[PDB]
Amino acid sequence: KPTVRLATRDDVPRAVRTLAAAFADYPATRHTVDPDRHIERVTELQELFLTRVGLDIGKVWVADDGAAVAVWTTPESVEAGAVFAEIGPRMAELSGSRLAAQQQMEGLLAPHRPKEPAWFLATVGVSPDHQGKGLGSAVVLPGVEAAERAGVPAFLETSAPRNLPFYERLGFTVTADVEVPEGPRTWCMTRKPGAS
Ligand SMILES: CC(C)(COP(=O)(O)OP(=O)(O)OC[C@H]1O[C@@H](n2cnc3c(N)ncnc32)[C@H](O)[C@@H]1OP(=O)(O)O)[C@@H](O)C(=O)NCCC(=O)NCCS
Ligand SMILES: COc1ccc(C[C@H](NC(C)=O)C(=O)N[C@H]2[C@@H](O)[C@H](n3cnc4c(N(C)C)ncnc43)O[C@@H]2CO)cc1
Repeated sequence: KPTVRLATRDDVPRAVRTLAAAFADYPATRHTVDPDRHIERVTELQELFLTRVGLDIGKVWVADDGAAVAVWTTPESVEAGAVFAEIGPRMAELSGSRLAAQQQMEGLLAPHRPKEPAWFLATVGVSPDHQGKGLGSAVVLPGVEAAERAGVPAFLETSAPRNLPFYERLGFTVTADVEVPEGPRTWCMTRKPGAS
C-alpha cells in the first residue's frame, strides 16, 4: 500500500522528475509546448505548477516520497488569479512556437471550468516505473475526499482517453467532451459532493 502525505520542499526534485517522465508524451503538452527542448520545457512547466501553484497557494500530495504527485487549487487558493497572471508570461515563453495551440486550448476549455469555488486538479503524475500499482488513485483520493467534505465540486481536464476510466472509478463524470481542431480531444470531468 502506498504512503500518501502532503509534499514538502524536500520532495520537489523527485516530484518534478515524476511529473516530467509522466508527461513525456501527453497529448496536451505535445500540442501546446514547443517540440524544441520539449522535455526541458515540460519539466519547467511542471515545476512551476508544483511550486508557484501547489506548494504556495494550493495543496500537494505525494505517494512514496514523490513516485506520484497530485497538485490542487482549493477554495482557499484566493491568490490563484494573481499567481496565474504572474506565471502566465513564463508559460507563454515555454509554449514557444506552439503558443497559438496553447491559446486555442485555453479558449476552448475556460468556459467549461467551474464558475463556483472548486477543488481543481492542476497536474498529477505517476512515475512510469511505478504505474498500475494504485499510486495514482491513492495520491488523488485525499483531494477528492477534501472537496466532498467542503461540499464543493472536484474538477479536472484530461487529453488522455486512457485516464477516463481512472477518474470515473473515483466518481468523476465527463461534463465537457471538447474537440480541439487539429489538436487532442479533451475531457473536462466534475465530481459533485457524494457522486460516489
Ligand atoms: C493516469 C495516472 C495518473 C494513473 O496513475 P496509476 O497509478 O498508473 O493508476 P493506478 O495504478 O492507480 O490505476 C491504474 C488505472 O489508471 C489508468 N492508466 C492510465 N495510464 C496508465 C498507465 N500508463 N499504466 C497503468 N494504468 C494507467 C487506467 O484506467 C488503469 O486502470 P486499468 O487497470 O484499466 O489499466 C498515471 O498513469 C500517469 O501519470 N500517466 C502518465 C501521465 C498522465 O497521463 N498524467 C495525467 C494528467 S491528465
Ligand atoms: C502546466 O501544463 C500542464 C500541466 C498539466 C496538464 C494536465 C492537467 N490535467 C491533469 C488531470 O493532470 C491539466 O490539464 N492542467 C491544466 C488546467 O486543467 C489547469 N488549470 C487551469 N485552471 C486551473 C485552476 N483555477 C482556475 C483555480 N486551478 C488549478 N488548475 C487549473 O492548469 C493547467 C494548464 O491549464 C496539462 C498541462
